[PDB]
Amino acid sequence: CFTARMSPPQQIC
Amino acid sequence: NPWTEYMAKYDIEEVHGSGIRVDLGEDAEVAGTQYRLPSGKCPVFGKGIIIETTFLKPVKDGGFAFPPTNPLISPMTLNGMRDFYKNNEYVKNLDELTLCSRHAGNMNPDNDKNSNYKYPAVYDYNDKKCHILYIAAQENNFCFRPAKDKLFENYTYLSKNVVDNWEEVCPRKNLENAKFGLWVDGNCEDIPHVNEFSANDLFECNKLVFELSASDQPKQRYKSHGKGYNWGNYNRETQKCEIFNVKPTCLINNSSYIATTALSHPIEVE
Repeated sequence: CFTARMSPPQQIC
Repeated sequence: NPWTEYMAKYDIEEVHGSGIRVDLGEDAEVAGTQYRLPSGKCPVFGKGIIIETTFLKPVKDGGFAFPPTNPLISPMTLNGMRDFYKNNEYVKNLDELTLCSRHAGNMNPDNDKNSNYKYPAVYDYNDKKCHILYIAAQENNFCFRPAKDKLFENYTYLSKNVVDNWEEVCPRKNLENAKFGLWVDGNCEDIPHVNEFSANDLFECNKLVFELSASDQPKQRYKSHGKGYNWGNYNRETQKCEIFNVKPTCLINNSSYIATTALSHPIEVE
């Protein structure tokens, strides 16, 4: 899993 | 010096500022541990990683690239990226290389706290795909090494720091009928000392320059900061790759020569 730094922040797994 | 503005992009120490063969010019902390990571400001045209499985496969049965995700953010096409960031005006119109770099830098491995670690990436001009590299390692002599190769000619190695105006300030094309020189008292003089390597064509000369270029890791305190044998004068008639490690400050018109750099594309000329 990763976390988007730019808006919108979200979790990509 | 009338060549000052034109020759700016060939001050690789200034415009790139990191290793080329092996780019590990910065450090970043991930959950209490410092890691080395690429930080070159220029794209490296034709650079890939040879595994001795290709390195663009998702991370011995895997490669260096990001594992599959939901949604799939790697690999992602150029149109896929522009659609993904269609609401972000600061991103959606970036060139393919910078956009790929920013896309890779958008993925934070530290899901607990915001960190500085940003993955490198490879943009493939062949199918217009951005591959986010999960593995930032570039040489281990599971052994592997960085190289320019015919198979890699459309690959482009991108660090997190690739500037959005690389087209203006970074090398890409090789200079046909031109020879790198040093401007002295109103005249462009030859590079006083060069290291001559034999090369069959321009590709092999560019390949050799890359092998000898700035590297942030010894083959087989480590930071080059762009310093190294980054330039080459290829005499196509004598088939000599004249390699040197000081920045050129002018051009000499000579139909026997093609001016190349370790960052430059191994084929394209202008």
